Amino acid sequence: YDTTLDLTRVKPYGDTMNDGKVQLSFTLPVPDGAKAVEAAKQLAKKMGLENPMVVYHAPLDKNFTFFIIYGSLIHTVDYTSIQVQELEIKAMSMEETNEYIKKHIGRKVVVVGATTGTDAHTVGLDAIMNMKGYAGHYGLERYEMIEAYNLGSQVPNEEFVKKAIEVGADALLVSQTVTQKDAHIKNLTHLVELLEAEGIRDKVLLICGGPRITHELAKELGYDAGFGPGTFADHVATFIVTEMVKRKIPGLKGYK
Amino acid sequence: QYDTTLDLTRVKPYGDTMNDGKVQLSFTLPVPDGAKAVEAAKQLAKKMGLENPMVVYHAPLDKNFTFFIIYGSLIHTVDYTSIQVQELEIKAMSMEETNEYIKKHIGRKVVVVGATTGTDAHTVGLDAIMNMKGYAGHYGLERYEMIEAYNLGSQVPNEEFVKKAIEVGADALLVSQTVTQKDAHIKNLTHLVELLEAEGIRDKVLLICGGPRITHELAKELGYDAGFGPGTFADHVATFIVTEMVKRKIPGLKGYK
Amino acid sequence: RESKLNLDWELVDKAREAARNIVKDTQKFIDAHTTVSVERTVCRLLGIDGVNDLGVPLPNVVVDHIKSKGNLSLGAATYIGNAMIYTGLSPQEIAERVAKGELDLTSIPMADLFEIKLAVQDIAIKTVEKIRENRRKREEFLKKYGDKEGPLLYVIVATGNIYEDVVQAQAAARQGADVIAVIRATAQSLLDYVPYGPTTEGFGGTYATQENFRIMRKALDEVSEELGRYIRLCNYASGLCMPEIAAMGALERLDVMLNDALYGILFRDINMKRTMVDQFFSRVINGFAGIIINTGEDNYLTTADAYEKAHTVLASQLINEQFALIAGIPEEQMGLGHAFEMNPDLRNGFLYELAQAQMVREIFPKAPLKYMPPTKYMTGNIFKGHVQDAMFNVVTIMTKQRIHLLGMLTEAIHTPFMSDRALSIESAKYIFNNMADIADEIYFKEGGIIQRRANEVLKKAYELLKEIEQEGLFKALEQGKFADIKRPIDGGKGLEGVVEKDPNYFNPFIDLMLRGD
Amino acid sequence: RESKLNLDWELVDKAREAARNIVKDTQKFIDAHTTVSVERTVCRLLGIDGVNDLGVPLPNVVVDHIKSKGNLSLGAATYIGNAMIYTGLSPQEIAERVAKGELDLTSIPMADLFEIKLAVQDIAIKTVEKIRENRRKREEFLKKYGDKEGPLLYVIVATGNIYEDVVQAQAAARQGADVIAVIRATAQSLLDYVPYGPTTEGFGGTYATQENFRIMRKALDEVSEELGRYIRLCNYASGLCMPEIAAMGALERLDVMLNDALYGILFRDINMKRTMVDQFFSRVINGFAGIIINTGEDNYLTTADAYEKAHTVLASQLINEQFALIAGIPEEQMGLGHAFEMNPDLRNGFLYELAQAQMVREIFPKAPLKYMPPTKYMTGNIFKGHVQDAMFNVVTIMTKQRIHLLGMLTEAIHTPFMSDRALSIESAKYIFNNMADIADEIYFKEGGIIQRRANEVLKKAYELLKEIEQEGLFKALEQGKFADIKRPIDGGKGLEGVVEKDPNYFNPFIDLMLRGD
Ligand code: B12
Ligand code: B12
Ligand SMILES: C[C@H]1O[C@@H](n2cnc3c(N)ncnc32)[C@H](O)[C@@H]1O
Ligand SMILES: C[C@H]1O[C@@H](n2cnc3c(N)ncnc32)[C@H](O)[C@@H]1O
Repeated sequence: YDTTLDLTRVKPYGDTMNDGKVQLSFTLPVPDGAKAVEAAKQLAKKMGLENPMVVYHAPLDKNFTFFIIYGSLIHTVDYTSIQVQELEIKAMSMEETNEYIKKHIGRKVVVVGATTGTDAHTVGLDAIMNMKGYAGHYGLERYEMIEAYNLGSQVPNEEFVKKAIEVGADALLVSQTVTQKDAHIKNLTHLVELLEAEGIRDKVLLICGGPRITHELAKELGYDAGFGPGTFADHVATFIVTEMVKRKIPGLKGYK
Repeated sequence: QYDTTLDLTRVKPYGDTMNDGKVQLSFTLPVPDGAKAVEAAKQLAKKMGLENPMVVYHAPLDKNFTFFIIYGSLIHTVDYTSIQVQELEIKAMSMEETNEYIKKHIGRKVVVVGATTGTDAHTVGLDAIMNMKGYAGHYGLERYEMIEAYNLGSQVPNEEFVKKAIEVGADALLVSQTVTQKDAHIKNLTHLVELLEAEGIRDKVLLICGGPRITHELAKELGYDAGFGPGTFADHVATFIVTEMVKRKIPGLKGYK
Repeated sequence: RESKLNLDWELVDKAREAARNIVKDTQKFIDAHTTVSVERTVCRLLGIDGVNDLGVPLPNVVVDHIKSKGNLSLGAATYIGNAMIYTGLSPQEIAERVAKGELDLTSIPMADLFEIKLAVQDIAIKTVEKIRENRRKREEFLKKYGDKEGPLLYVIVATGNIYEDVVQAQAAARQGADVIAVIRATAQSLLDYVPYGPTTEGFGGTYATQENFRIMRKALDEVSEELGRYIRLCNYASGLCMPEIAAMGALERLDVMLNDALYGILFRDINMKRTMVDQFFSRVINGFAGIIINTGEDNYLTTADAYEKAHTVLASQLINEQFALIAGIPEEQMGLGHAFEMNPDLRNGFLYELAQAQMVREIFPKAPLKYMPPTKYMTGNIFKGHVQDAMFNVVTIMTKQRIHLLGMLTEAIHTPFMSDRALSIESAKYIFNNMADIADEIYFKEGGIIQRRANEVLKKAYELLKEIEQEGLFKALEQGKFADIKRPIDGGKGLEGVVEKDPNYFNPFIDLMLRGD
Repeated sequence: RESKLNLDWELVDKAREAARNIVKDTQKFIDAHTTVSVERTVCRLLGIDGVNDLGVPLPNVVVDHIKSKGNLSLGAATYIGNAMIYTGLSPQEIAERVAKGELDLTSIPMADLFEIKLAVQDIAIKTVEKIRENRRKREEFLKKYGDKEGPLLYVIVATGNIYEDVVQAQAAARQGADVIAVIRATAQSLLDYVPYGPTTEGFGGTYATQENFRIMRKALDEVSEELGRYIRLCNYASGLCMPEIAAMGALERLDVMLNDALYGILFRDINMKRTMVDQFFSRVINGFAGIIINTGEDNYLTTADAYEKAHTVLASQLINEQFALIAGIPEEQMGLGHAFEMNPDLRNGFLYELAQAQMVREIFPKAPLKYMPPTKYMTGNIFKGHVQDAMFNVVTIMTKQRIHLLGMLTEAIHTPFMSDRALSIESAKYIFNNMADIADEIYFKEGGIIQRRANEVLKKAYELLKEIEQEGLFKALEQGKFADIKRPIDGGKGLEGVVEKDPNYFNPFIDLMLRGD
């Protein structure tokens, strides 16, 4: 093969330019043996490896085999015309969010979350705010630059806003789970009305949460976004910091 | 979401659950590291059949090289029931495999006597096959535990070669020829075969040619048991000798005068 | 004493004194209070099980009935035994009657306490005999198979359905795992009840239910007979149902389980007082049942600077050891945990990790210490992750750690594949075989880096423990001494579930398991 | 002396005595004989270079002429000086005349030997001054950039084309390699001549030619200025041209060079007399030039039982050291090599490898010892191969080996990719940083496995050396004491190239380099 590099035909690299040496490793659910090796080589041949050779194969169980394969890929990628997808946005890491807060904001992001009304459901907001988080996604209070305050299950809206004012909360988290007779939307509207009457609807992000609430519903009720059952703590932290830097809102520490 | 029931006609890889197809890649692109390189790697992995390749890791090996590790779910399936095993596995045996073969199928050490007979002075070819560092990491017949290699020299007359083979009781004889001026190698090999025939010991022993201009067809035409060209290593010769001494029962010259 | 780190044994004695005094001051509170979960565990140990029509476990129904309509300060045993003497029904059918609303435990005329104590005693004794027989059976199995002397390879399976967990655990066992832990469903520490029956669904893992324990133990016994070596089963107990899950493990013969005193307070915001009260009963049950108790010190060093927070881990280990001792757990059942969680870019970091591991091994010479893999500094580079796991195994084998949570080279990207688990097991076997007797050969230079590091960490831990003792345990937790997190003593979940014991309160099982056998 | 292995220093002294006596007995033969390659090196050091119309190097032409037409026992310097006196031309012009057939060195009338010596002395002195300048230049570079305390990462790069080898070596140096060895074209040890000019194609590596050395050194100097740290260059010298390649390396300022004394005899079937005469002059040149001399004991343990053949490696190392000392090489330039070649399935195998490495380090305290990776038991399982490489690095840093030939996780399947080399370098740097001062911390148990293993290997090596001394080196080689291969004294290649020195034999470079400075 020609060893000159062509940027319209970028190909993997082994020890010589313009070859295709690539490495694979996968487990097939078949008993080990010659037939398993042939199956692995045929499978890797469909992926585009020209001369797939099973470097290694060993039985993980009576019906599982682990393979390592090397081959010269035939496919090529047009690097010169490749365009970067700027739309790729993802939740920041823990330390990434910490340094983001430290850079773009002097203060610690004060977050006050609480289930309000008569709901006893708190495993969601605890999944968001507790140190161990949820499925390895540590909660907001684990973050160095966040002062998370969790007020519990049955917190009346008056107590919630009072605690937010007392602590100087930059953002407020409300969790609603029981949707019987649409009691959740009623309580959320009451919360927004109380905040607006207090004159401090601004100055604070007002995020919503729950299993049967969606961004459309939150925006309908006047909340700054709302997170459904699939949310983790890093999602909430990324939103709470990004939307706070975008809209430069002052925490309630400046409210007397 | 996908069906988790195993089907041997559509066998996919298996990372954590049946029929997820998870596989792991790793390759170097000749591209400067960055978002452009990550996108190029993802696009390349999509051509291989990965559904949602994710660049687990990327780091610049150089200002113009990047190393990637990718995980993704393969779309392709292999019909495991229809797989047919083939006898084309003619891989050359390893050193330990050859030693075990000799132990099992022969109760003796295989005596090999090699030399560059005639006036030809070229010996690097035969030394690449018979000496212990071998050639390009392929150790020679002498390093084999169950082989008694006897490299004689560079310009040994055929008479001396045959005499030494009789003296040592050689099971196989290796002759190297490279200088083809006026077909000198042809004449010399023919003379050696004629001398063995006259001695009446053409049987009882294997005859193998070698050199840059020696091919199996030419060797068989001359009357030898195969001949190895420029691309041969020591394992090839060891495997051939060991296999052919069992396929054909070769009574090494130790029983001869 | 014999030490490769030339430890200041007077300093270690002082630290143990401080930890014991802390635990004694905390115990002054624990012995005067009980919690809802403790009473529910008392209900379970008397034979109450199942769920009502709405799915609420019957122990929950009975205990909440007694609390809302009566005086829970007298204990669930008092009311259950009073009903037993009054109507003659077995406790399970008494619970069924209460769930159906036919029987009101508080309206029955209360009999004299002595008669109630006699009435419940036979059931309590039979349950205790069941747990003792389970311990004896585990000992018989371990004697039959002759367990290994090297580290136990500890693996994890989290498919989320029990009937698949059995298959994955059997595969891992056949691959070489000696201890198999089924990841409890995420955030189950926040549930005030233990679900019922086998669970075919769950996020992050399978729920900790008694039927799941039964299924898993039967399945693992099959493979233990197949392979001719005992295979242990592990699960989690922390959080708002600690005594209940401990009782379920004791009745189903779990071999190990995570029982950390401070985990609930620090990392789940469980109420300070409730966690301490129910941890006592949970650990009493575990110690009587012969279960090995693991601790979650690894949480301290994750997302934190492991070089500056080693003394906090040591102090937590000492406090946990003392909390286990006050509950009757032998030192051979205290699987105190610590992690190989230092920065791989730190020069001489391996020396510091070795120093800390050897120091822990020295202070707790009998404990089946658990050592955990690096997770904070793992990356997508699976090869360097494999090398880091190799170093982790090297430390494990050098310092004679008993239990060894295998690290996975793909820890930073996803839950391990079967191939990743096999590779990790192979690497661990290779390193443990090549360095089988390295721990005996290696010694450390007097006054060297390792000894100085161990002494420094020990001094810091002693100072922290003395400060905590001066402050008090609850005050210290409030001040943020542990995991740099401040916990109000009146905040957290489950504060309403703590009730001060009545003078006539009685619990037969505390006496049966602490003083018997 | 100070030892972590509690070595029997009396036994070590006895073994050194035996090795020195063996080398002394061989030196009686060596001093009375020369070879054709030594004369060709003398020709090269006098300025003869190039090729004739047929491509035969001019030193080969001149030495063949002198041998066939005249008496080579007088040395090539004698005839070259006679030609210089008679014709007045420089040695290069004399060589060109001889190649063209216009001159006959043997038919010229012979001048007095004193005139011959005076005529050759100026050119000899100029060449020696050039070599001194190269040595001082290397010292200046090392002083300028400073030399790292830790092990030097040694990598191998070869593609058959020098102009691509420069690119590969520069990339490797930028990746972190401290020593770069261009793998010589395989089987070049059997050539009786050193090819001429740059090499654009080759099999299994790149030929060792002076132009290739110059090109590589220029490229590596550029990269060394770029990176601000000195990158060393290594190549091979063994086999039928040892003195010539040594001279070329000295003139082109190579930093390391494989110059094993016994390699040619055992693994290439070169006649022992020729190899022994060649290695003396090769090592004299290398020692004068300040080049570190590596040895190839790693070949001993390949395909052999590393546990049973440990003592043979030590005996070979002692003999090689004693052969280097007689040539004037300081102990600081004796890069004695040994490999991490024990079975990974052997229990306590790591302890035995550590014992052997520490014993080698203790016996040769000043040597820049070279440690080589495992290759016999490397397989296609790249992950376990990476773990084996990690253990190899661990031993390297634990025993303070100077040069460290990096192993590759893909060593068993193909020549390393750039990614594989990067991964190996990353893992080695990680392990060397995390265990920077481990060698100082650890000491070994008295009478433990490690000390007993070291003593056993030392006793076996002493017994083998005593046997070889009793037999003599040539007879011992004939009896297969080394690498279980029997070598006839009169067999092998190049026996015809050995000529007994005349009483009036003349070689100025031996005196200038051995007795200089
Ligand atoms: C556990 C549970 C309880 C527990 C909760 C314990 C506790 N400590 O909080 C208790 C015992 C209190 C309970 C009680 C009741 N329950 Co209930 N309970 C459940 C159950 C089994 C699980 C709920 C849960 O915690 N899920 C786990 C968490 C992690 O998920 P999550 O809520 O989705 O949280 C995630 C996201 O939504 C998001 N998130 C949530 N909140 C927030 C907040 C913010 C700000 C953000 C950013 C994100 C966020 O992130 C979280 C992590 O990903 C469900 C059934 C089910 N499996 O779904 C019924 C269920 C929710 N309960 C129900 C009912 C009716 C009740 C009762 C009325 C029953 C009764 N007979 O009285 C009572 C009392 C109601 C009350 N006063 O609240 C119904 C509600 C139906 C409806 N249409 O409203 C359900 C759906 C059961 C059913 N199918 O019938 N229950
Ligand atoms: C090195 C060399 C020499 C050296 C050899 C040194 C030695 N110790 O053996 C010496 C200096 C002796 C030499 C001399 C001559 N040479 Co010359 N030499 C070469 C050269 C450069 C390389 C040959 C070599 O050894 N290759 C390396 C080995 C490993 O390769 P190999 O022979 O192919 O061996 C492999 C296989 O063939 C096989 N194999 C070989 N033998 C055997 C045996 C057995 C039993 C088996 C199983 C396999 C086997 O396995 C080996 C490993 O893979 C070649 C050019 C070239 N690069 O090809 C010319 C070349 C071979 N020589 C040539 C000639 C003509 C000569 C001279 C006659 C020139 C002269 N003016 O006098 C002289 C004298 C030869 C004589 N006296 O008979 C010609 C031959 C041309 C032809 N038409 O036949 C060549 C091709 C150069 C040319 N293109 O003009 N030479
Ligand atoms: C709301 C969900 O929680 C469970 N459930 C309902 N009431 C209770 C209770 N008081 N205590 C515990 N669990 C309860 C049932 O599973 C129901 O579906
Ligand atoms: C046969 C090949 O070997 C080289 N060559 C030819 N004759 C000799 C010799 N006497 N000595 C060394 N090299 C020689 C040339 O390269 C030629 O092509």
